Formats: sequence, structure tokens, C-alpha cells
Amino acid sequence: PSIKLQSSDGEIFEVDVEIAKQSVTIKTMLEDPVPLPNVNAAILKKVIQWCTHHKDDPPTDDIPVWDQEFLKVDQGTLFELILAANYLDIKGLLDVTCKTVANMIKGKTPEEIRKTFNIKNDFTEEEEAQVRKENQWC
Amino acid sequence: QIYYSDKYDDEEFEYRHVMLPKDIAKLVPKTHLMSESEWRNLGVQQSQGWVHYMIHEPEPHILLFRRPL
Amino acid sequence: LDQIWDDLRAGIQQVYTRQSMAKSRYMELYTHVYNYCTSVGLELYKRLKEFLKNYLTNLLKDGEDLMDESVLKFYTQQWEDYRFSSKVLNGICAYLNRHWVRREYEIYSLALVTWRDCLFRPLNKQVTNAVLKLIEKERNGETINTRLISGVVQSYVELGLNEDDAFAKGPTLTVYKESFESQFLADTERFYTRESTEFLQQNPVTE
Amino acid sequence: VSWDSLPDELLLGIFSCLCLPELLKVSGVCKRWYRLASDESLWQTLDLTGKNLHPDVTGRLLSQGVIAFRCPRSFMDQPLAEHFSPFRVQHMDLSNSVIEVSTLHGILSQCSKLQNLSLEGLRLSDPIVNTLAKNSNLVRLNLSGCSGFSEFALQTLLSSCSRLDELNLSWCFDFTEKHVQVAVAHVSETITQLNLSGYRKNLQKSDLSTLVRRCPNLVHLDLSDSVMLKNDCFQEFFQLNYLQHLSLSRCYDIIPETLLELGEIPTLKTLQVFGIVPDGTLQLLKEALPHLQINCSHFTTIARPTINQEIWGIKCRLTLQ
Repeated sequence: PSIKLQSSDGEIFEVDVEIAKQSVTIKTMLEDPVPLPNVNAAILKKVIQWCTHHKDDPPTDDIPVWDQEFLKVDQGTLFELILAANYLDIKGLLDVTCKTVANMIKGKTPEEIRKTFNIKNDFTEEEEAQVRKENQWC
Repeated sequence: QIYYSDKYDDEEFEYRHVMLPKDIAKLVPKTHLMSESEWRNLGVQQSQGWVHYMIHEPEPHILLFRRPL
Repeated sequence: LDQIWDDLRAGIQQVYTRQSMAKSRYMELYTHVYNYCTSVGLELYKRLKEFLKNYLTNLLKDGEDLMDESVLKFYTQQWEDYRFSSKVLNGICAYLNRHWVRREYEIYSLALVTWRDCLFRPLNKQVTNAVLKLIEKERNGETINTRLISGVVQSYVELGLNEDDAFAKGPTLTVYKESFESQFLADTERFYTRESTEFLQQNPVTE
Repeated sequence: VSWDSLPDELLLGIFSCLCLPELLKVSGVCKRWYRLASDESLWQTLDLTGKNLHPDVTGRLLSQGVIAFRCPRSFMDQPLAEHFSPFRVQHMDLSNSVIEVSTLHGILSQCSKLQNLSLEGLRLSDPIVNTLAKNSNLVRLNLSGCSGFSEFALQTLLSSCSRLDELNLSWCFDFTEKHVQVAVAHVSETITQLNLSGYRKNLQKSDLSTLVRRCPNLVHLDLSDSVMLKNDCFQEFFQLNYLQHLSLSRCYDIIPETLLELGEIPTLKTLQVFGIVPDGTLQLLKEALPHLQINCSHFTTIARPTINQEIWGIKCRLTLQ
């Protein structure tokens, strides 16, 4: 069969039940049209695409290049995609997105990290010396 | 084959190193140190008290023993 | 929080006493629970535990002391509906089981333990006594509605307490052994001891 | 976008993919990330092979909640000045490390859940072993080469330690007949593998008989460089019902061909007898008993964490290459 998923504003996308079965939440739900008010249709379509490409999967660390190119986009949608993958609780997708973010953080200095991630620094100019002191043995 | 060295010492210990041919050399453990039983099973010939006290990374085929005074 | 809590309570009250709600309602509830767990939800757990205990006590107020033959017709149905609805509830509040009850209690097992507190009640000895009274048709009379007994038996087997006993393993038939198997065996022994000699005093041993 | 709005479990899942240098580096970003740099799930398994370090550094790291602490051949030659809480370490490797007696005493006076220990090559003393008496859960232990302690200390340690599975009390260079006597007298009853080599002029047939009559579960055994073990000791091992790997290497008082009789013990698998067997006669012994393995492995295994960077089958995740 199939199921009609409705996003936060009505973009009902019909998807095979055997594809939506990837989302553990929806799996345990079809155990016993639906709105998912935490996901906008834009991200939802990408989620559907990822599930479809992975629909018959067996079920560092060699990020599959399909996902890699699927991940070749900026901050904002990466943030939103990770949040949506959590909210639907699909294992591998969150795994690979987490790994991608990890590797993109790899190497850069605290200043670059703070700038790119738009993190408000705090408790500085007297304590960074101390925390650096906590890191000599590196 | 098993080549020995003289004794050189400071005021507290007396040392010695030993060079081994290839066949015995390719058996030395890279992980833990040894004990007198172990290197006698290898084939060293020396006294009681000698202790195998470190491994030199660039050349594994050289053993270093020391013993107190 | 609080504004979430009232609607969550309304939905949960809906899921017990089931009227086959629609998946839109359940996504509303699940989104509520997920939203609260991102801002680490101990107090919500306390609310759930309290509500379950309260509702179960309210139910036990009725149905207490129906004396037999309905305490089954009552108990089996109540246990069935409670188990099913509790499974649904475990479905709803499933974000807890993955990210806060990993630091210790899963909602399903909590519901089982609370129903166990509904077992350690007059609903324990009366039920077993009535079941034994029913099996007392060992003599004759096909009144032993097998579905009126399998329900209770499976309920006992399931209710083998599991709240951090060790972890999910398998058949925990402690409760079955210590609260129903014993009386069954003893009464079987007694009944056979009686009727055996009763027949024996009247007939050639061949029969 | 405000990535500080991320929830803590997501942040931890992210951080569970890094390497120790970067994990340290990110800790200096903002106070929340500083908290999350140390959450007792990132610090499961540490590794500091050969790295020099400092007592306060290792104390802080252990207090963070380490389980498997692998620090072989590292140098800790500075005094510990700070106090802590009882640690949570379960496997500790310290083989051959150059450490101070006071520092080691201070460190061990906090760990109590030690499931597996190593102290090869080090030097101990009475306060150290008295504190070590508390570890009532030691599956393994390893005290090779250590030296300095006393008989009362040894007996108290062995009495308190009950579940001791394997023991390697080898090669210590200050022991006495009193030491070995009280050892075998108070050894626990579950010893699966045990080593007592080296103690040439202190191992006696009476003490070996005491051992074989008290403990019935020896599976691996060695008594190398023992110069007073005769064939009566032979029949002693014949009472052992699980000896699979014996090694009496360089035991001089044993005449080579009585080794044939060893093949007659049923459950034997290997016999390392280096030193006594003249060459060529090894083939004679093989023909006499061909159901064994003679001189097929030089190296011991009795409570050695590493024989393969994995300590005791555990994997260390936070490392430094």
C-alpha cells in the first residue's frame, strides 16, 4: 500500500508504506493523511529522496558518496535536516549527518569554529588562558 | 651470532646491551617488556639480576639489560 | 511544561477507554512530548506515574468484590484493554525511552508494574479462587470457557515483574509459579485423592 | 541559524565521533561546550601509551570517569598534590612505567572497583599493598618483578582478595622461603592460572604439595628456574585434573625422560621445558609422547594485558595515535 504524509503546510506527498517504514516513528505508528508539524515540505522531500535511495539497504567510516553529494549544501538546511532526522528517528540518516558535521568541524581553530557556527562566546579574556592550561599535555 | 657488549655503569646500576641475529630478532615482542625466564627461553646466556628495562624503537633487535650494585 | 501537560492528559484519557482515535491526534501528542524534551524530562515521568496510579485506583474502586465468575469476566477484559492501550501509550511517549530513560523505567514496563499494584489487591486471591472453582468442572460440564481462563493465565505469565530485575530477558514466570501454579497443584492433589478412593470403594479395580 | 539551540543528546552524539586532540580543542569555545566536553560517556576508554604526563592531569582525567586506563611505559616522576573522589576505573595497565612510590600510593588509594590490574616491573611497599587489600573484586593480578613488600602484607592481600582468577607472582628479587610459604598457604581457591618462576632456592616440594592439595583448578602453570623440583613433584601434578599447559623450563633436578610420563597426564596440551632437553633428544621426546606440543611458544600469558593495542580485548577510543 502507501501513505499520504502532510507537511507543516499541506504538501501531501504520497509515499509507499515500505519506504515510510524506515521512519521508526511512522513504523510503530502504522502498527496501530497525517500532519508532521515539525517538518516543512522542503526538507521532507529530501528526506523522502534519501529513504528511496536507501529503500532496499541491507540493514572516517566511509560516508557513502551518494549521501555526501546529497549533503553538499550550506548550514541552515543541514541544521534543519539533522533536526528532522532526529524528530523522525531514522538511524542511518542521522548517523551520516552527524559524521558530516563532525568532519567539517575537524581541524579548524576555536575562532573559526565560533565564527562559522555563530556561537556567542562567553567567559573569556581571563579563563581561556586557564582552559588552555588544562591542555598542555596534548 | 648472539653478540654481547661490555659493562658500562653509573654509580647506581650496571648496564649491558645485546645484539641478536635476524631469526631470533624477529621474535621479540613489540608490546610488553620481558622477564629473565623469557629471554633465557630466547637464548641469552648471563647471570641472575639482569633486567630488561626498555626497547629502542628504531632498532628492535637490540636488548638492554641493567642490574643493581 | 504545563500548557503541554493539559492537552497531553486529555489525549491520554482518550487513548484509555479506546475509541479508535485518528493519527492526527497522535502526531499532535507525539509532537508535544518531543517538543518538551528539547529546551531532561523527569517531572513529566513523575506526572505519568502519578496519573497511571490514580486511574488504576479509580478503576479498582469499581469491580472490587464481584465474588467470582464475573471477576473473571471483569478482570480479563480490563487487563486486555489496559494492555493494548498501554502499548499505544508506550508508542506515543517513545522519545523518552531513547534519551532520558537511558540514564536510570520504560513507559510500557511502568504500566505493567502499576497493573501489578492492581494485582496485589483483592483482585489477586479472588481471581485465582474463581479460576479454580471453574476448573472444578474436571468432573463434567463443558462450562469451562477456555478463553475465560487463558486470559488470566497469560496475564499472570506476562506480569512477571521486570522493573530493573536484570533487563529484558524472556519468560519471567515467577508470579505464575508462586501465585497460581501452587494452588492448582495442591487442589488437584486433593480432588484426586478424594474421588479416587470414593470410586475405589465401589467397583472392581479394572474400571 | 543558532546552533547553540542544539539539544544536549544531539551535541553528545556529534562529539562521539572526534579524536582526543580536537575534543580537547573544542572545549575552549563556550561554557556549555566546556561542560559537554566531559560527560562521562566520551571518556569511556583512554589511551596514553608512552606519553609523559603529570599526577594532577591523570587524576583529573581518571576522576572524569575512565573505565579502561592504558598507560604503559609512561613516566610520572612528579608528586601528586591534589585529592579526589574514589575512582571508577575497572581495568588498569601500568606495566614498566617509571612512577614514584608516594604518587602510586596516592593514586591507588582511590580506586576500588578494579576488575583487572597490572603492575609489572614496578616497585611496591607495605602501604601500597595495604591499600590494595580493599579491591575485593580482582579477577586478575600481575606483580612480576616487583619488590620491597613484606610477608604480613602479602598474606593480608591474598586473604582479602578472594575471587583472584589468575596470578603471576613471578621473578621478584627479594623474596624468601617465608614469602613463598605464606603465599601458597593463603592463595585463594579459584586460581585458574598461576606463575611462580624464579624462586629457585625457595620453592620446595612441601610448598608445591601444599599448593596442589589446596587449589584443584590449575589450568596453566609454570615453575621455571626451580632447582629443587623432582619427579615426586611430577606425581603431584598428576593430581591436577585441568593442567593443560605446564612449563618446567630449566628445572634441573628433573631427568629428561621422566618428562615422557608427563604425556600420561590426560588433559595436557603443551609442555615448555627449555634448558634441560639436550638438542636432538627433542625428537626422542616427541616420539615418546607425540600427543603434545613441546617448545612451541616462548612467551607467557598469565595476566598480561597485551599480546594489538587492545587491552584485555577492550578497545581504547580516546587515543593519541
